[PDB]
Amino acid sequence: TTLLNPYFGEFGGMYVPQILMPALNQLEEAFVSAQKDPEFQAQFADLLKNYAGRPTALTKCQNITAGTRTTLYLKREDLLHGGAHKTNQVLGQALLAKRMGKSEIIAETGAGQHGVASALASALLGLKCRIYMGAKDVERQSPNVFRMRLMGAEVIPVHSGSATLKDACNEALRDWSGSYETAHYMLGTAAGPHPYPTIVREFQRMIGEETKAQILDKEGRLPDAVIACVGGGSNAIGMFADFINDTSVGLIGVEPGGHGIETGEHGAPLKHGRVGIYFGMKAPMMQTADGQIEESYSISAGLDFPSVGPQHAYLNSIGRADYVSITDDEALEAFKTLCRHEGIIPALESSHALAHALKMMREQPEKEQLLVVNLSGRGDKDIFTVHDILKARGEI
Amino acid sequence: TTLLNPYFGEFGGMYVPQILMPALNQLEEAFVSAQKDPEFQAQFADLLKNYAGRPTALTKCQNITAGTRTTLYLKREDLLHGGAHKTNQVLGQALLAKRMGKSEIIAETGAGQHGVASALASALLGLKCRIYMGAKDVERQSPNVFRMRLMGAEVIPVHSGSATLKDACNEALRDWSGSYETAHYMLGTAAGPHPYPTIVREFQRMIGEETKAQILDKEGRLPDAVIACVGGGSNAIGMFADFINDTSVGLIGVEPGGHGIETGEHGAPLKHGRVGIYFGMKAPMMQTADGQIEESYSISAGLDFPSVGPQHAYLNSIGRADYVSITDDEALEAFKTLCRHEGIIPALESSHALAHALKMMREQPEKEQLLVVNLSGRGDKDIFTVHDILKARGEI
Amino acid sequence: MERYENLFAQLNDRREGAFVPFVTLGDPGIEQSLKIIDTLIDAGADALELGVPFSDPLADGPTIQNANLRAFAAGVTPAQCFEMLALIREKHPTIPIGLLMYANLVFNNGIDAFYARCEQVGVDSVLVADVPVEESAPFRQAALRHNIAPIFICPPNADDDLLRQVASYGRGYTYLLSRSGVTGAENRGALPLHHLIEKLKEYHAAPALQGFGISSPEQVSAAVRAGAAGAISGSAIVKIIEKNLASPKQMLAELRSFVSAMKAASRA
Amino acid sequence: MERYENLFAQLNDRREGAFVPFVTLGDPGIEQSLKIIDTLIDAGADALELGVPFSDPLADGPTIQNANLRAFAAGVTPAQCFEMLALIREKHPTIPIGLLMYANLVFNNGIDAFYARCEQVGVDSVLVADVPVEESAPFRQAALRHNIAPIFICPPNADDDLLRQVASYGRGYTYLLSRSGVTGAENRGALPLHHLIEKLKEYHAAPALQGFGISSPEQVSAAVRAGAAGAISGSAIVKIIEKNLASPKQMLAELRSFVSAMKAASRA
Ligand SMILES: O=C(NCCOP(=O)(O)O)c1ccc(OC(F)(F)F)cc1
Ligand SMILES: O=C(NCCOP(=O)(O)O)c1ccc(OC(F)(F)F)cc1
Ligand SMILES: O=C(NCCOP(=O)(O)O)c1ccc(OC(F)(F)F)cc1
Ligand SMILES: O=C(NCCOP(=O)(O)O)c1ccc(OC(F)(F)F)cc1
Ligand SMILES: O=C(NCCOP(=O)(O)O)c1ccc(OC(F)(F)F)cc1
Ligand SMILES: O=C(NCCOP(=O)(O)O)c1ccc(OC(F)(F)F)cc1
Ligand SMILES: *Cc1c(COP(=O)(O)O)cnc(C)c1O
Ligand SMILES: *Cc1c(COP(=O)(O)O)cnc(C)c1O
Ligand code: NA
Ligand code: NA
Repeated sequence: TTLLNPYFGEFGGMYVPQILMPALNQLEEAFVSAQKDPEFQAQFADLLKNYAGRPTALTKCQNITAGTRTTLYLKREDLLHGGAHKTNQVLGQALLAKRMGKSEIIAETGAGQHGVASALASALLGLKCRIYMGAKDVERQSPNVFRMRLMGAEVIPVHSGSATLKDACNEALRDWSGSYETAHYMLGTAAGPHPYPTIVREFQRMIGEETKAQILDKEGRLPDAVIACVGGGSNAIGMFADFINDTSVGLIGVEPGGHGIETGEHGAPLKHGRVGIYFGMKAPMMQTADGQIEESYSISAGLDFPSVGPQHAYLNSIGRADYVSITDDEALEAFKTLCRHEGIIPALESSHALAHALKMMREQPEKEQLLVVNLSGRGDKDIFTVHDILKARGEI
Repeated sequence: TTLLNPYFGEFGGMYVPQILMPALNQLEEAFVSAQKDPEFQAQFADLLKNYAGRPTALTKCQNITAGTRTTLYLKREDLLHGGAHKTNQVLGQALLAKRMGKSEIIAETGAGQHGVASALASALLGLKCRIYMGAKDVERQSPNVFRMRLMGAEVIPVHSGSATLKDACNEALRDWSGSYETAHYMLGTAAGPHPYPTIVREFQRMIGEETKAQILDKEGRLPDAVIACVGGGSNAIGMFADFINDTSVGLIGVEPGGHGIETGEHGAPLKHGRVGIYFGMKAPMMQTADGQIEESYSISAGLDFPSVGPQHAYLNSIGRADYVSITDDEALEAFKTLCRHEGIIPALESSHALAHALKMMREQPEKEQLLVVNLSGRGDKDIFTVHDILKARGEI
Repeated sequence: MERYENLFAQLNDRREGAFVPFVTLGDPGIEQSLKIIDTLIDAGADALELGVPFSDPLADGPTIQNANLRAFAAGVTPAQCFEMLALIREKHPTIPIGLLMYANLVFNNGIDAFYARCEQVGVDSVLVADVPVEESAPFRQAALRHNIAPIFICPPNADDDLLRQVASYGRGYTYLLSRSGVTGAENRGALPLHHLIEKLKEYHAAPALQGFGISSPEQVSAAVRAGAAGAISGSAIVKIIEKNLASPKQMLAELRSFVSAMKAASRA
Repeated sequence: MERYENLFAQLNDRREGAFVPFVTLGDPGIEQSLKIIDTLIDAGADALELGVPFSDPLADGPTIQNANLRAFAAGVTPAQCFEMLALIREKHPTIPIGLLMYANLVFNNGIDAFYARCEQVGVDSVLVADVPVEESAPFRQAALRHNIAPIFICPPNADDDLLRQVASYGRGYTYLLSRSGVTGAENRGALPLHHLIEKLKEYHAAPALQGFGISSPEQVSAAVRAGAAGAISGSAIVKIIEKNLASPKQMLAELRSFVSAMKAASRA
């Protein structure tokens, strides 16, 4: 029995071993309670304002859109403390941990970004943080590993399975199943078993709430569309949620197309995978014909969660949101464009959202449209990746 | 003849070849005019808000100060777009360039930070940017060079003299002497010939203005002291200016002590150099006994300007501000402390200011004091430097 | 069929517990795994629990994770596991055979079709590791429509609502977890096993098999003395496979000795 | 002393321009530099302009920057330059000697003491590259107190206020810049040189020497024809040093030929 619906239509649920159900029920009750508690809301608002830097700017991009009828704004989550939107929800989940009497945090990370986010929130709130990371990711992500350790987190290299994101998720859950009396599992996107897709949306929804207020103030109307990249679904649902009932507002989610959908080397399960049950949920995922879970491929490691949040699968199924893909080369060109024309270095994740808006603009340059891209993060972390690719094809 | 006083007591002036005086006079008039122009102020405010992310947060640090009578706040310039305070004044100087009918920017950079700042402002405002950088700095600063190039700036490696910051300053000035009809020289700190120390202060003063408002709102009184690192003097004078007339408020500037003042391997000319005339100004500088200009040494390359802004020399001489130094090891410990106890990775520059506040606190833990540290930048850029040092002494 | 019901009746008449090994199908290869399974039976196993190799075996510990990897190294697929199941049933008509599945492998080509394939090859039960009772309806319905018993984990800290659900919904046997945590501190919520055994009987649950951490004969006798119908052992059996990869003949000899000792512990 | 005044009077009586080489003291070493300077004089130089090596020669182009580096490589210090100056004056009693200084080297051990040392060694003038007329008061005062002429740059775009200041404040000669920029576009603000020459005479300025980019005999005659009292050449002379580092004897021969040709161009 749950307090809230665990499903978004047919998608979602709580597909975890029986031993974990009391951990999810406890978390759901704490969340339901927190959301009614003005003191919890005030504490969360205080961290978001005075620690993280909320509200974030909404930047117009007249240099990019010159000569067209597109007006383009970027929601500047790249300016949040930590350099990505992940910070919003780790702060809320750290407060939920404290609410439940927990002094320890467990988190998973792929290439380190959510590990750093979890580590910074845990440092601020005085929680003992342990982060599972696939040994292959540890080797390749020295800067993130070092950040985590500087912040007092324990980084635990995962040698099991294929030593990557999936195995890290698996070890985090195994640990939590035994330690949940004292430890909270700080899941890194709007996916996994209920209540996580709901919690992470509600702890990201200030993105779209601020966007709505800022666009109303600057333009006197709602956007024609808001556009966000989709790895797991958290920045996108954060931007989308407050606009779901504004039926005129397009909601466009951009999955990574990798080397191109037709190569099979992509990370677009919502539109090009097949519904399965894994990660505690029923959702589209990357999987073999006989149902072994596979990996997503993207130039952007942050977009490599091989499934997608169940609310995105639902919003797609009813036609409320539309999902598209952007390839590695498309994202690279958008990265270069923003650097050169606005002096903002975007995360390669966010560059997928921007690339799709550029396409909306360029394909139809006389279409009147007011677009917001969720600029989910900064791209300093990506300059070596970008350098190497451009050098390798003699583009530089 | 000038519109404003070029000196702060005996310090400052305009010690440039005669051919550059019309460039400085033009710039001074444009500035004086801009400061009276509500349209210029509104444009600058708009860039600071909607592009750079102003106002920046003021973060309390209860984890650091627990058990003492210090209350410590950090002014979060690390959250400004670009990750340091330099962004404020490059935006204002880019607007001054446009005001004077200039379409090109020239800038100097040491290890690349001001070069990136100049490049981002120029990209946003559609100006053609060329940046002089010592060839030794280009070799060692691939990430900054790459950022500059991504932003459409021309990076010009300087092989003359000793191929470092001084030679870069020299080449920028040489270029400007010939090109000033069409190019503006975007000097990178509150130093050099008048009017630059005045301009850069006024285009950084929102740091202390916001600090004053935020501390009044949170604490109901002014700070006992504001503390800022001093490389050239811009972040410090930005924090100090609005408090100069509040004579109860301590103004503490922290120069880099390097390996220790007594080694001679430091960057503390204001307290341990000797007044000279170079960089267009009379000011303390690092120099041999027979008056050849030397280098500053710090673990933090950003603090290596071998002189200091003339307003700091003046405020020191009258006893209004006090200047101290912090060694490499002191700054390293402050870096580690902030990472672990607040989940903020500070620039090694800013870590010198924080280290001094930690000393104020620890030496006298029962002294009631309300302190603000200007956290001038983020320290992601420093993680390799920090890693290598800690590894080298087996600390990690 | 009625293989569990007939087994427990026969064992009851003999005042005897069941001993039920777990292995991963196709570990360390298909041929050797078939041999392993025949050896477990010839040494006295009363029933089998068999895992289908899965890319992400969340609910399994290091020993069984290692077994899973070995089976993938051998290229073992679920279709090959079903071929193996049919051969095993064709050799051994009465032994209850239970599968340990992950939900994606059941759902993949349709839940009903999965259970119909289980029925065709002569499987008796399926425990879906990542389907809690709360989410189990379509699984248990499909299972029972195809004469397959759905098996549920009963944690030792289970509340009364959970006890009643497990008692109502499960068939064949109730899987009684030995421990809700590994550390004495993590296992604080765990109630006495004899009390849960008694509650399950009161609620007319399928007979209880105790599993997780059963590695020695004394734990087999302890389970029976606490009132359980028997005990399941996986890691201890699979360890023998892992320790003897280089010697397939020694592996089978050691499996035989281990299972014979564990079974001996269940007899009146 | 009155060495510039006596020189210009003598040259006027001969209807002759001055030719004034610039070199860096101690480039490429002290010994060779003394020899260079004697060769410049023996070839016809009317006056000298001499630079003291400085860590940051902002106002100098690549050729003179290279000369500066060579002198530092040789370990040349300002104290050694002053020793050289005294020896040069002791060989050549009437030739005007002017220094090209940077403000830090003048200010370093006291402005007055600097000019007193200039007087002791028999220097005639000092041009401080980075002191504009606006900031010049303590420099010109100290210079004149010690019988040293302060020299100022007059840019070719100079406004009338600047012309009047340069005319009032300078002594010995007025340094008339050939160009306010290198490109024809950058040099658009530059007024005709003959007009500036005429304005300087109207304001009773020290006689004008034209400098910057003078590298050929025709530019020496052009300067004189425009009404200037002479011409200064640095880069062209120093290039000869740089091109002949490996052959000190050839270097002196080429210096002699070059200076003789440039001086010939100034004679009636
Ligand atoms: O996508 C996920 N994590 C994102 C980590 O972010 P990063 O460090 O950027 O890879 C993620 C993690 C766990 C999960 O569900 C479950 F817990 F059941 F496994 C679902 C998604
Ligand atoms: O300190 C200066 N630049 C800072 C550059 O910053 P970074 O890139 O961080 O080294 C600096 C640059 C020029 C200057 O005066 C003058 F133009 F006359 F040379 C005085 C100070
Ligand atoms: O069953 C467990 N381990 C021991 C028995 O399995 P195995 O070692 O494979 O025989 C086991 C451990 C953790 C668990 O919870 C969750 F997966 F959610 F993390 C569920 C089952
Ligand atoms: O039977 C199992 N393992 C063998 C017995 O445990 P051990 O002897 O400790 O390997 C077994 C049963 C269920 C399971 O998953 C979950 F608990 F989630 F349902 C995992 C392992
Ligand atoms: O004099 C100049 N160059 C040519 C003559 O010098 P040199 O080449 O050393 O003889 C010269 C070039 C630029 C300049 O302005 C400033 F330094 F401010 F940038 C001042 C003088
Ligand atoms: O006399 C000088 N150079 C030699 C003549 O120029 P060139 O022949 O082009 O080297 C000379 C004069 C002044 C100067 O600095 C400043 F202009 F700022 F005062 C730099 C060089
Ligand atoms: C983690 C990350 C993402 C992808 O995660 P979502 O949960 O899909 O939002 C996208 N952008 C940036 C900058 C990130 O750090
Ligand atoms: C450039 C820089 C400084 C030093 O320059 P100041 O002009 O002395 O402020 C200090 N902190 C950071 C983060 C910087 O980027
Ligand atoms: Na995905
Ligand atoms: Na300095």
